[PDB]
Amino acid sequence: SVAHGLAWSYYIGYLRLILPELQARIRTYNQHYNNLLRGAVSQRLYILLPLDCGVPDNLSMADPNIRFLDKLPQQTADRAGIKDRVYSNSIYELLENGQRAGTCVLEYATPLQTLFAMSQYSQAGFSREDRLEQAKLFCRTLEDILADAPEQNNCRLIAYQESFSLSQEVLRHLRQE
Amino acid sequence: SVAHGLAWSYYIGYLRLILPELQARIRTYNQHYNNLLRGAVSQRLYILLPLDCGVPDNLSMADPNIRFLDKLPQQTADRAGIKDRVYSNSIYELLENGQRAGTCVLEYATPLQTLFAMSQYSQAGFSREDRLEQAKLFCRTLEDILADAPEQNNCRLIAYQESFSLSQEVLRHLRQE
Ligand SMILES: Nc1nc(=O)c2ncn([C@@H]3O[C@@H]4COP(=O)(O)O[C@H]5[C@@H](O)[C@H](n6cnc7c(N)ncnc76)O[C@@H]5COP(=O)(O)O[C@@H]3[C@@H]4O)c2[nH]1
Repeated sequence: SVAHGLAWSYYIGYLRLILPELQARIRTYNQHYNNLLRGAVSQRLYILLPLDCGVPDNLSMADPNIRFLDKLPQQTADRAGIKDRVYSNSIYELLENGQRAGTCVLEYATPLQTLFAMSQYSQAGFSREDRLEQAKLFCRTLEDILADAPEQNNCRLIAYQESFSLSQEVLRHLRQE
Repeated sequence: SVAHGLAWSYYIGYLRLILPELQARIRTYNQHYNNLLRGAVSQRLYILLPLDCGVPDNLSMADPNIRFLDKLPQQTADRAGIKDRVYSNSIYELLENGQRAGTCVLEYATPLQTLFAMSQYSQAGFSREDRLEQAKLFCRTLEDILADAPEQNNCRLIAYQESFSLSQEVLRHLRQE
């Protein structure tokens, strides 16, 4: 299925490559680049999974209580003929009552953008019903993979359907640690 | 199908983003960073499509007459919550009789790595026969998409099955311009 390929590619070409190196990048940030006076960046990669596949490129567009703070040091690797391909991730603060309530590495699962665009291009032969069905199946397959992935406590999938506060959704997952 | 999703994601999340900006990056390279005395980098993105999905990360491993030269200036974009996600491409020289016969931006289609890894992981339920069939279907769907893609003369798909000279394969496509 469409979702089966996208979930395996998200693992093979991304999570399995960056998750083993993420803990070290966060520590390096927390000790060398973070503000001396502010809270540490939390430890896991938080992955947003809107089942409606609405993926703005700016998180502050989805919720103004999610605001960009800084970048981790980037990770590079030679990949499929590209020397020093760059993997970069962004740190966000999460506001509650106008005060910072959390700091974490946060991003949307980019394959949901593919599902959305496929539902929009007639040549893809892919309906909005297909989109919802495959979005769900993508999340479930990714869950399946990560349950047995040796690359373990390194990320958190935040699946949701849409008075909805995305920042409150992330905070609920954050505060479970 | 698996290949249908991977081909649409390769277009939507990569080719359609970098191909409109590639001509300008090559010109900037040719005028500012290229050796003053050497040939210009050719104009299109050459994409290698081994149907056996064997995708080494170092092209010099597939053919010693393909050797890394330099990187284009990188392209950055805000993407799905990642500030300044980096798109980078690498320039290769192509040797014939130990002399340089061409200079071009060259890389493997990374989704073929996903197909290969899926054939190797039992949890993917994906056979080596599936791999060949979907590799072919991935290439054909990508061909279909690009035939009508407004983002036109900007890349060249090099599909091949494996006394085979990869550098000679690329040169044949290069010299058709
Ligand atoms: N958040 C995030 N940051 C990343 O760096 C990243 N890289 C991949 N992904 C997703 O992982 C999966 C596997 O990536 P793969 O490289 O095999 O396919 C990629 C790859 O073949 C190509 N591509 C995209 N960006 C680049 C890039 N910088 N360099 C080379 N190829 C790229 O186009 C495909 C789809 O890209 P994305 O649509 O962004 O989603 C991918 C995909 O779902 C990423 N997701």
